[PDB]
Amino acid sequence: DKICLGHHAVSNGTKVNTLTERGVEVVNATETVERTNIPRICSKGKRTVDLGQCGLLGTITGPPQCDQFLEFSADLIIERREGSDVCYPGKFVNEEALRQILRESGG
Amino acid sequence: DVVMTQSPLSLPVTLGQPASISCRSSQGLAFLDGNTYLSWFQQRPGQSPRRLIYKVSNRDSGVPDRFSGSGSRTDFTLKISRVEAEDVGVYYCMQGTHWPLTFGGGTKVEIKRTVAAPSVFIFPPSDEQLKSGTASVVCLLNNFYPREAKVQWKVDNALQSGNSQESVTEQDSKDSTYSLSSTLTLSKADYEKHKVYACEVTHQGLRSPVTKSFNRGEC
Amino acid sequence: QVQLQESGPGLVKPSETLSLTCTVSGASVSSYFWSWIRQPAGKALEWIGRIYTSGNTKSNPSLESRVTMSLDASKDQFSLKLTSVTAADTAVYYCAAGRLDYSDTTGYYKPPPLDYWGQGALVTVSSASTKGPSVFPLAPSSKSTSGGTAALGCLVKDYFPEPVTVSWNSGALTSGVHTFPAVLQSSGLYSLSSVVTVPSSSLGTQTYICNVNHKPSNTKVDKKVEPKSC
Amino acid sequence: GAIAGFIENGWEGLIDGWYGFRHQNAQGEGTAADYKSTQSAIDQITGKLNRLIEKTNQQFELIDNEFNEVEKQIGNVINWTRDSITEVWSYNAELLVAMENQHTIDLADSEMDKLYERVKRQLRENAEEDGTGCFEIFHKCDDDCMASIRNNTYDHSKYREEAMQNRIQIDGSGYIPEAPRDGQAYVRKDGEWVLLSTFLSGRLV
Amino acid sequence: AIAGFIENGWEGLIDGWYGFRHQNAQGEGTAADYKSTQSAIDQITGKLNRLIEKTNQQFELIDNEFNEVEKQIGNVINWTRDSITEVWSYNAELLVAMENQHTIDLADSEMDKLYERVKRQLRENAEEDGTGCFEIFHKCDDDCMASIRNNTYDHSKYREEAMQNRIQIDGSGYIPEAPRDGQAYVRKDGEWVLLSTFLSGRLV
Amino acid sequence: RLIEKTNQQFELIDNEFNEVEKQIGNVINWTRDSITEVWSYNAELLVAMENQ
Ligand SMILES: *[C@@H]1O[C@H](CO)[C@@H](O[C@@H]2O[C@H](CO)[C@@H](O[C@@H]3O[C@H](CO)[C@@H](O)[C@H](O[C@H]4O[C@H](CO)[C@@H](O)[C@H](O)[C@@H]4O)[C@@H]3O)[C@H](O)[C@H]2NC(C)=O)[C@H](O)[C@H]1NC(C)=O
Ligand SMILES: *[C@@H]1O[C@H](CO)[C@@H](O[C@@H]2O[C@H](CO)[C@@H](O[C@@H]3O[C@H](CO)[C@@H](O)[C@H](O[C@H]4O[C@H](CO)[C@@H](O)[C@H](O)[C@@H]4O)[C@@H]3O)[C@H](O)[C@H]2NC(C)=O)[C@H](O)[C@H]1NC(C)=O
Ligand SMILES: *[C@@H]1O[C@H](CO)[C@@H](O[C@@H]2O[C@H](CO)[C@@H](O[C@@H]3O[C@H](CO[C@H]4O[C@H](CO)[C@@H](O)[C@H](O)[C@@H]4O)[C@@H](O)[C@H](O)[C@@H]3O)[C@H](O)[C@H]2NC(C)=O)[C@H](O)[C@H]1NC(C)=O
Ligand SMILES: *[C@@H]1O[C@H](CO)[C@@H](O[C@@H]2O[C@H](CO)[C@@H](O[C@@H]3O[C@H](CO)[C@@H](O)[C@H](O)[C@@H]3O)[C@H](O)[C@H]2NC(C)=O)[C@H](O)[C@H]1NC(C)=O
Ligand SMILES: *[C@@H]1O[C@H](CO)[C@@H](O)[C@H](O)[C@H]1NC(C)=O
Ligand SMILES: *[C@@H]1O[C@H](CO)[C@@H](O)[C@H](O)[C@H]1NC(C)=O
Repeated sequence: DKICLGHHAVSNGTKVNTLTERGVEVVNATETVERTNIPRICSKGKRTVDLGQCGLLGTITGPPQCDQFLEFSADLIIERREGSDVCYPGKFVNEEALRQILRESGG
Repeated sequence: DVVMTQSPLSLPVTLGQPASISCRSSQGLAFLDGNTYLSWFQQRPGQSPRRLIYKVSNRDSGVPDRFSGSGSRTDFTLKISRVEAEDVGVYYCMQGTHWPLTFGGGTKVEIKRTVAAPSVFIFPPSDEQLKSGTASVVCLLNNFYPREAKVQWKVDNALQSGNSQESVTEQDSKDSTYSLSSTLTLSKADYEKHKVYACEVTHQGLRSPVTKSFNRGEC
Repeated sequence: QVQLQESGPGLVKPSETLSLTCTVSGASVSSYFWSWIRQPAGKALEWIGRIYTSGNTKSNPSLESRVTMSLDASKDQFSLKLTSVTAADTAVYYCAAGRLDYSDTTGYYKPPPLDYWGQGALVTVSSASTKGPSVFPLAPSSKSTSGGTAALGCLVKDYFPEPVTVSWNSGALTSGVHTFPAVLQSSGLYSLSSVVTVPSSSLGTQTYICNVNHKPSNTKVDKKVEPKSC
Repeated sequence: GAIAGFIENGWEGLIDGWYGFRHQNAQGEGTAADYKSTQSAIDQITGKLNRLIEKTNQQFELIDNEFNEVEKQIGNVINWTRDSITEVWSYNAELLVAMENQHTIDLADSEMDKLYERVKRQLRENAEEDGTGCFEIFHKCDDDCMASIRNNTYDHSKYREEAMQNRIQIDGSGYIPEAPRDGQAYVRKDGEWVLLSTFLSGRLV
Repeated sequence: AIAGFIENGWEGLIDGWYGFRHQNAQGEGTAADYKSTQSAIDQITGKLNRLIEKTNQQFELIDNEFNEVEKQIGNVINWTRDSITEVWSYNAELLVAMENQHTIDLADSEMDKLYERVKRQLRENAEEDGTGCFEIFHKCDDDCMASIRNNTYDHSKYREEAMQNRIQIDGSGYIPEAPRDGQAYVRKDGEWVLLSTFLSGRLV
Repeated sequence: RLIEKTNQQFELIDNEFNEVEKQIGNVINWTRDSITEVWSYNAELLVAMENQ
């Protein structure tokens, strides 16, 4: 009579990289780098404000596109490309600095 | 097994122009001694292959200047500074770090030269072969380029078909020209039936089809 | 100052023991790695194995079950034996050598370099018996040459297995010699044409003989070519 | 009919565990897992996960602007920093996966030897190492005796002397004890030391 | 006079990194084991081909060596640069350290993986001197030593003789159980002769 | 090997009393936070690995 010690195995496992070898087959592995995207802004539980036609700086000056947000209050502020900070031709001075401020302003 | 992949797999270059050959290895080719052992090999028409590059960059003694090797650890390139008519042949890459030695698929380099019209000659079948019942009429196109030619057999203005086998030499190592040998094989009975055996050659270097014929028997 | 010369049977029967031997000229077998590289008809080079004196027949896995290599230090010849041969083993069999540095401990565990090569031996693996060729002269037609140049050749027809060697006038004639690749006829036999271009004034005054060697059948032919005598 | 262990192949049939016992005796052959050594490995792999999956609680805000580009000089610095950051995280990423896979593999192959060295000292002097990861037992081990090796209750003294005799064995017979040192000469018969006095008390015929 | 790896490494061994050094009637032999040395070399190579890998990120100028930039933006660049310098310098010194330990411990692993193989081969026919050698208790000619190297040693062929030369008193050697056929036996010339054959003669 | 103290000295680019400009500061902040994240990971993985 005899008794034997052995480890299990499968027919096609998966290949992983190690220190001394590339592409060695183990029984099972899992992915570590995320690649899956939710194609929406998952905003459950947060007071979201989608400026849209309003540019973030427009909430201070108050052009007609930004009438709804002159005293807005938000936890999540969403700038859009179509946003416009202005109505009569002109720009803001040091504009990103102020953008960055209003982003974390809560409104 | 380390997988050697070469590209392109047919590299027609123009006589005196440069070109490159990429060889990608499935694994890194470094070794404990600090050298990565990739080599490049040139096998010219009907010869043993000879080594151009050893250790990725070192060129072997007795090899033209224009051969310079380069590469990293997965991606390597053989560079020819100026391909002349004497560089025709097949080019291989081999890893030499991992068991077993493996070679690339190979790149066929053919020189693109100036057009050369073929010299045409025709051969009646020997009387000795007619004793064996078979008749072999041979047509020859000698020293020409490009290697694209049309060889139509016309036995008494009758275009032959099926019984025509043609062989082609390798591109030459000095003038980069080819040569072809069309052989019209048929029976002794059929050979003795007709008189005129013509060979119509059509080629780029000919302003019109050239024909060389021979009437049966004669002198 | 080193040269490697392959030698062995030109065809071996299916399931036999294909044997070959690389004879070394001008060097000591003790001082090299010894590789066998086979090239099937128009395919990638395949590296069989490598040996060195003191033994270590490291070989490729595809053939290791069947490969057997040894090398004789007195006769100076690398040797090789491939047991149970198949049609897949039909190939050119070049042998190769590589530098051997005794002190490079790590060099025995790396594929050997391919410094020197031999001419390559053709071993066609089939069952059809050896047939010597027939040589028919390809002569000009009654000096209808009419050019500055004239043409004449030989027809090495119906032979098996490959290859045949054709030299014109015992090697003295080389300029303008085109010895075509063999073509396999519908009969299962090979055939090739060997041609040479000569000046037109050379007919009649110069002797023209092609020399055919079909070493598989130990056949040697010396066929003179000359214009027909009507 | 054969059977072999881990210094060779893994068993594709063992599905309720990572390591196991495969015996072969009179009743036949069986495959039953060892639950302890399998959980010891499965737990260490689990331990690695719950140390790596852990979230970073640090939040970042937009320094850039996608719709409306920032100053060129500062942008080329943010880019330069971001790309330099992504370089380090990409290095630390592939190095972690590599170092932990080298450890995960060597971890599992370690738990296999631990089980082997356990059964080895279990059977003490009653078996031998065949070299394929198996133990040739030198005494009859029925299914109940086999399970005594799995649940670590194998009393080696019970089957020792029998096995120790079946291992010395020159012919079909094994080593002999010492005849009692009582001052009598003893001859050997039927696996017993019978006295010599009992053989010189008969009658001449 | 011969020793193993529990003590020192042999300097005469050059066909590889591990080998067998034997000693018998015909004398000393030193011949490397090819399988074990390749398994060590092929894993150190696996490290090189992972660390020699290049980075494909291209960085451009943001500084200006000829024409200095604003003191603020420059100081912040310098601050970031010197901070990154510190990380790679740390990640580098550590990687060499870890891989040098894993390399050193890698070769030790493969020496034992070979020692513990030859051990199971010899089964019950040799003993561990303790210095990485095996006292073999049976005559082993130069052909038999090579059977240990290429994994063809059959313990059965030498077992019975080896165990008897191992379990001894003075010369001695254990003895088999006399036949259980019912007849008392006596020992004579290494064989169990029967007692009835010594009790059918005549007196003087 | 771990106690080896770095010699790279850093001066001061921020200003605690009198704030620097917002944009530049937010970047300085963004970099320092991103740096701290790396050492925090390197520290904890190193202790875990040396203890193992
Ligand atoms: C610093 O780095 C950033 C990012 O690394 C870099 O800004 C990026 O520039 C590229 C190229 O200009 C942008 O990618 C796209 O480029 C194409 C032109 O080939 C455009 O057509 C794209 O347009 C977008 O917008 C359209 C609507 O107006 C869409 O319809 C369209 O589908 C595209 O989405 C786009 O510009 C890339 O977007 C930016 N990245 C960001 C975050 O803005 C910048 O140039 C670098 N700075 C320096 C000085 O090098
Ligand atoms: C941000 O970091 C940069 C880089 O560290 C720093 O600029 C450097 O400043 C040092 C001065 O501390 C420069 O070093 C040398 O200083 C001596 C002073 O005696 C000069 O003579 C040198 O110029 C000559 O020497 C060179 C070497 O032989 C020659 O190649 C050169 O052509 C000159 O003949 C040199 O200036 C150092 O060069 C710069 N590095 C640069 C500009 O890349 C900068 O000061 C830091 N910013 C802050 C705010 O701290
Ligand atoms: C970039 O990050 C910096 C820190 O990482 C930011 O600077 C910090 O900004 C906060 C405000 O958001 C300041 O907090 C205030 O501090 C004052 C003064 O503190 C002193 O007095 C109080 C009261 O006695 C005492 O408790 C403290 O210990 C101090 O002695 C407080 O009065 C306020 O209530 C508030 O807490 C931080 O002080 C400041 N840090 C530094 C180091 O200056 C900076 O704003 C960030 N930049 C951007 C653009 O976001
Ligand atoms: C550690 O490994 C290194 C290599 O990684 C060993 O050094 C190398 O040893 C070989 C001996 O065969 C030297 O080869 C010679 O190189 C010259 C070119 O310089 C070449 O033309 C010769 O034909 C010959 O092949 C090689 O130069 C040398 N590399 C050096 C010195 O940088 C070294 O011996 C190993 N050390 C130990 C203790 O194993
Ligand atoms: C161990 O196994 C034996 C044999 O199967 C059995 O009799 C005994 O009850 C078991 N004991 C424990 C504690 O598992
Ligand atoms: C092992 O070595 C012996 C000589 O020592 C040889 O006869 C035998 O064929 C070898 N076996 C194998 C499998 O190489």
